[PDB]
Amino acid sequence: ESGQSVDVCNELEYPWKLITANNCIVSTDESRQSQYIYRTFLLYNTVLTAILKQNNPFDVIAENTSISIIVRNLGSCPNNKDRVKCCDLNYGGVPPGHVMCPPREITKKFFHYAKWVRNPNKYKRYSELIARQSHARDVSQLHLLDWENFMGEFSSYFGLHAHNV
DNA sequence: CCATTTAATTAAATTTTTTTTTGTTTTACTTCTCCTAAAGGTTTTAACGTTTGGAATA
Repeated sequence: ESGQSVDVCNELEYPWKLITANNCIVSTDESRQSQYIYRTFLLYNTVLTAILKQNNPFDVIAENTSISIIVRNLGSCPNNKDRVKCCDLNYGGVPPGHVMCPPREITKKFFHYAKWVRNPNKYKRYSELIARQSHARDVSQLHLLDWENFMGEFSSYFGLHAHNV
């Protein structure tokens, strides 16, 4: 009851809603974290594309593309192996090196969440994917910790307040 | 005181006829079955993702 609950998937007018309702799903905190990670890594991909003097392999949503093979291509970042070796990439701006090296399993679960889009109607098959507890509690919570570490260090790297989420 | 007869009538087997019944045949509607179509739900396949061993390394 508390807060603004008027935003419901019954967004028609009294009779027309009485006839049919908007397509909708169940939202829960864990899928919300999945979405946060998703949007933030979309932002990260956009910034890479912007400062890149080469293509951005992390920007292709095709099928045969697999985060596994791309990871195998690029590999763990030197000063932090949990990250990825984006330091060697080619930027039109001066290479910041390690600065652009996100974690590993975070990107894995990001890609698996992304490949959801093929059939959104099977929403639950990936609704929670990134932050799933499939112990695994430690694994996924520390993955969230690593992701938010990347988020904050990026934000500080460009003066962005951590509160802009 | 009355026996005579025949004249009219009936009765009856006989004939012939007409009908009536029986089996025969032909043909048409009549149900009985299927074929056909539609759609739906049930099953079959597939895909991804999960978790787990398999192999090698630090």
